[PDB]
Amino acid sequence: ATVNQLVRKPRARKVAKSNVPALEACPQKRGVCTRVYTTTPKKPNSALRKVCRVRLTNGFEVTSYIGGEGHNLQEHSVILIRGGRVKDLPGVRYHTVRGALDCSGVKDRKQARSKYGVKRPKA
Amino acid sequence: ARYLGPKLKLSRREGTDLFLKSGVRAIDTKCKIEQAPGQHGARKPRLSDYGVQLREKQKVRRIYGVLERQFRNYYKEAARLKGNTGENLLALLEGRLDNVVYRMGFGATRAEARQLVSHKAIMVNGRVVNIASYQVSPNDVVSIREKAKKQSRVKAALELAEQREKPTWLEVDAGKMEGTFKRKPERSDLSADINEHLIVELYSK
Amino acid sequence: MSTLEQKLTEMITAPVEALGFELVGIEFIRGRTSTLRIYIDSEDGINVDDCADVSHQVSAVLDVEDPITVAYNLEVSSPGLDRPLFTAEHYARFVGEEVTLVLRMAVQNRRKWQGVIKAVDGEMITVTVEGKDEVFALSNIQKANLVPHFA
Amino acid sequence: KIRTLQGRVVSDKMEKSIVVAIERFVKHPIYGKFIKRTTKLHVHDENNECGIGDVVEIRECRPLSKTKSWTLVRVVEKAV
Amino acid sequence: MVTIRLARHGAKKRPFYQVVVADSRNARNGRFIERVGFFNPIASEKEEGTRLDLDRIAHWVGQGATISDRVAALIKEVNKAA
Amino acid sequence: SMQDPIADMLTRIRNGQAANKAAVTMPSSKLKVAIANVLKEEGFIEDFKVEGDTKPELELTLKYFQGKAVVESIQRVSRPGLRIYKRKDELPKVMAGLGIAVVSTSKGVMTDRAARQAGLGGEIICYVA
Amino acid sequence: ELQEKLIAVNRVSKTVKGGRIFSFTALTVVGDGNGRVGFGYGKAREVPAAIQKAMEKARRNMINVALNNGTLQHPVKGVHTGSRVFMQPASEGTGIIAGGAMRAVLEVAGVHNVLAKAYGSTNPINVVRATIDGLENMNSPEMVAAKRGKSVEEIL
RNA sequence: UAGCUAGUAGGUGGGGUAACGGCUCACCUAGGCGACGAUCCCUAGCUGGUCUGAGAGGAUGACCAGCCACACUGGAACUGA
RNA sequence: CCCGCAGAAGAAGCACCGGCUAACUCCGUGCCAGCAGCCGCGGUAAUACGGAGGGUGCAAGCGUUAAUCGGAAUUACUGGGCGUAAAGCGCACGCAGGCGGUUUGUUAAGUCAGAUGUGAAAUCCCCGGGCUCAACCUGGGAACUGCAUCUGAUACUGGCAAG
Ligand SMILES: [Mg+2]
Ligand SMILES: [Mg+2]
Ligand SMILES: [Mg+2]
Ligand SMILES: [Mg+2]
Ligand SMILES: [Mg+2]
Ligand SMILES: [Mg+2]
Ligand SMILES: [Mg+2]
Ligand SMILES: [Mg+2]
Ligand SMILES: [Mg+2]
Ligand SMILES: [Mg+2]
Ligand SMILES: [Mg+2]
Ligand SMILES: [Mg+2]
Ligand SMILES: [Mg+2]
Ligand SMILES: [Mg+2]
Ligand SMILES: [Mg+2]
Ligand SMILES: [Mg+2]
Repeated sequence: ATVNQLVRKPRARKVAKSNVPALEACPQKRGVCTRVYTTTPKKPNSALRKVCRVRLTNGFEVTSYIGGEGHNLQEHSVILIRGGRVKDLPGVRYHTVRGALDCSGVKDRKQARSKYGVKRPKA
Repeated sequence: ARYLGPKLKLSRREGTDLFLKSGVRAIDTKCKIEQAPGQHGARKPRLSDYGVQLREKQKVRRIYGVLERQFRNYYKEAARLKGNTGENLLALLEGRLDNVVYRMGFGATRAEARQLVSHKAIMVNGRVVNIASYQVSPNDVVSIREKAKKQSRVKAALELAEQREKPTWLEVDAGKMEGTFKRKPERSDLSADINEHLIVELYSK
Repeated sequence: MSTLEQKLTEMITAPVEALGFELVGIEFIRGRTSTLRIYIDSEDGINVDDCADVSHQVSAVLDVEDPITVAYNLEVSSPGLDRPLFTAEHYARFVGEEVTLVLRMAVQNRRKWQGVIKAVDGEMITVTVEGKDEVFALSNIQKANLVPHFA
Repeated sequence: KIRTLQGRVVSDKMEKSIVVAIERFVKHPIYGKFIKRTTKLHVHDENNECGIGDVVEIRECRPLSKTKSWTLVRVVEKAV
Repeated sequence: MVTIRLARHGAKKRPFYQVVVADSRNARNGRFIERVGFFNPIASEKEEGTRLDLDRIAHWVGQGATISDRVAALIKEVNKAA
Repeated sequence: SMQDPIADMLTRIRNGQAANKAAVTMPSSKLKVAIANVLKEEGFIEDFKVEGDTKPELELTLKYFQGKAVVESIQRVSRPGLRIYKRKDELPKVMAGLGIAVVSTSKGVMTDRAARQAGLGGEIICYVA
Repeated sequence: ELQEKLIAVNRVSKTVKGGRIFSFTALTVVGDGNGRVGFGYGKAREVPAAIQKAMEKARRNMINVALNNGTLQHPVKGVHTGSRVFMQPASEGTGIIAGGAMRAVLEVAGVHNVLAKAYGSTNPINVVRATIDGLENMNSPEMVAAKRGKSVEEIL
């Protein structure tokens, strides 16, 4: 790695392969679920993971975790998706937004409702 | 854009006086100044250096009333100047118009003084001004507009100012309710509880 | 072959049947991940939440009567736009839609083609590939999917 | 005072013109190591009077061909 | 042609004029040749709003530059200003 | 192949002061002498001397203050593999001016301080400390 | 009139025939705020002991650095056990801009204005193993003058 | 992506142009380019700057200013400074 | 912009409180679920899920995602490595290339110094000025690290000559 080697070959740098390819820098994308399904983990861990196969406007079909506590989705349900990766899910790099575009407004939540679209309940 | 909750909770949180009430009474008479607010406010937590830094920043903010974003502006400008940054930071913090009025004892609490500025009661160098964050220059002469020179609050605050230490850099005349910002106050001219070096350290994270 | 998929079918069919739900395809994949995928058919509709209901009940009957001793992973699924058809009856229900299929044999001239169903028989399914009404034995088909196209 | 360059011919296979190669010693932009770079040219060799290697001296002129824009002005060594 | 005119600067409802010279074909705030002063309509005696390097101007109009009537007035002022 | 005499000369001091020798010597050269002379009067050594004619050798009396060599860190900056030149204003400072940077100028070889006194850039040869 | 500061505490294991036996290693520095400082590190069965004994060794080993005015006298780096630490004096009132581990070391010594940065691994014991050495390797404007046999301005 | 090029490289003459010029043509010469990356391929308007960074750099060229390019697609010219 | 009027009268929210990371308990809660930037969390009690109280931060905003740099010395010119962690070609010869002992002369290319031209304006920066402050606008300067040219300097490197 001497200078005379740099002049004959400058230092390179590998590109930043986007962990969220199906977004193409779009902060969100609209999509239609082409399948709905849940998956339990191995014998030791018992849990249910909500997730949909969804075709995007760009043409990609991906997997997006269903935020949970709102489940009104089925084949041909449009939905807006954002790039969020949950641990314990192998291919889920996207989270369905909760609170817009054909997603049920979750039942009343007194805390952190904005992250679910629940409006401030007017007592 | 101004904090409007209870006052003493801050002092009880920052564990010291902040001159948030007129001062006719002692703090303990009005609160548990020795103990933090809230259910768990009695127990003494094991904080961190970072916690120290934050807690000192929130102090000087709260003792002056600058919100966050407006504050670091003062800092980000204070660092740009010459001399000891954290030093001159306080210096310009001592330059806020309201604070000067408060220092001049026209207002018991700074908020009370701030309300005066906001309520168009003070003229710097003969001309009216109503922005509280209006910086001031040496030799400037603030004053009271006659529409308020007869206000009950201004005379009572003047009767409360001499109960506290007469500032040096700025000189007042309570006779006609107008004073002179002669000199830019120095670091020593302020208190000593303030640790400006850690205030810089915080934003320098 | 069939990893005693017969028992898998009965074990899943019972709770699913109890749910008033119809069962369509059972598939298990070992090695890559011992995960089982189930295709269900609810006429009213199939939300994920219901898939959770059946996932719990089937998990329950699966737990006691499971002697395969593979890793315990299995997902519940509802037919995708591209949905596999396993029964002759399934071919019958999709009278006139495109279905892709691949022959089990990898010999040359294998039926790796898609067609549109014209007629449905038990052993033989008529699908139109290259303008020809071909008939296929479903047992000799490795895997087949219907209408991968979204309209 | 006219400007001029002092290169060194590398070819004269063409009628009354030559291919001078200049040599500029330049420091690398980033790596700081000095380097030598050449700039070939197409100089009008009036009279066809330069061999190979013979270091010459040129001068910039109006275009004379698709390529040439340089006139020879002298020879400072004749190709030993 | 080559003229001496006013490019508009400052902000909305608070305009500021840089008196420059430029080919007339160029936009009011496009390129120019030699900024030769400024104009401030809203000076109000707070600060000078008319500084001119009229000799440089004189040099320009001397060699065929023409004058916007506004600055033509402005020039008249500084002469009256003396 | 010894493609640098100066670096060698320096290491001969570093590996010299380290080995705690009383004195070290090199095949001399009109340059090294100039290199020595400046640091010599700069207290970093006691004295040098050169003898011999066909193969003159330079010989240096190393220094130690308190069981510790006076000079302790030596590094040739402008090296054959990569040269270095600095203008007047950008003349470096060694250990905030406690160290010394030996630079050659058209006016010869001297410390960095003397250079920015005369206001002459040049080629930075070594940092001494 | 000293000044102390814990740095880090780890729970280390030790596997015995039956299971293991945890322990606790403390790590701390002690300085006089006047360019004189040492550090200590000692294991124990439980935290206060470790924090106590390690605190005491640091009362020895207190080297005396020749800083000037809460700041160093020249940039300086120090590399120990795979950890590299660059430091350099800073302007007046700049403060102590340094990673966590170093900040205390700089603090208790008496430094007020210093830039700093670590490199490589950031194991706390290593960087202080790598910092105090860097500190003592400073040189007064007369330590040179002495060792160079000159007057102060003769170098300055 | 290793060879590339025959108006190609050069000269002579004529034509042509507001102007120099394979600009064009005749003619002659057989060159010219390339590892200091020719050729090919993908991508892209460029810059002042902008964001970041302690710095060196990295990123970027929205707004504003300079320059270029284009005006359904393709081609051609006319008029005219 | 000013003056007058009435009346506290018309005007506060959003995240978060296991650690990182400032800020904690109660009750459900049952590994059902749900939470999640990572590490992780959940049982008969969970300061990590839900509600509640309390608290922290920020504020006409507050969070999430995206994108870029930074942190990253993680392409290491500044500023990394290669015995075993990834990394010395199986070995050799050798062209191009890179690099080169020592003395003198010469050259002035590199190099350095100086001058001169240029490096648009805006922008950034310093000192001002003006909008009541600020943002904003503006004077002047600095700077634009560049390039070219001229005149010098000769230690260094190169060229030439002679050793
Ligand atoms: Mg605001
Ligand atoms: Mg905490
Ligand atoms: Mg001709
Ligand atoms: Mg002719
Ligand atoms: Mg960096
Ligand atoms: Mg635009
Ligand atoms: Mg015409
Ligand atoms: Mg980097
Ligand atoms: Mg490495
Ligand atoms: Mg090998
Ligand atoms: Mg060999
Ligand atoms: Mg050579
Ligand atoms: Mg040599
Ligand atoms: Mg400019
Ligand atoms: Mg002003
Ligand atoms: Mg020579």
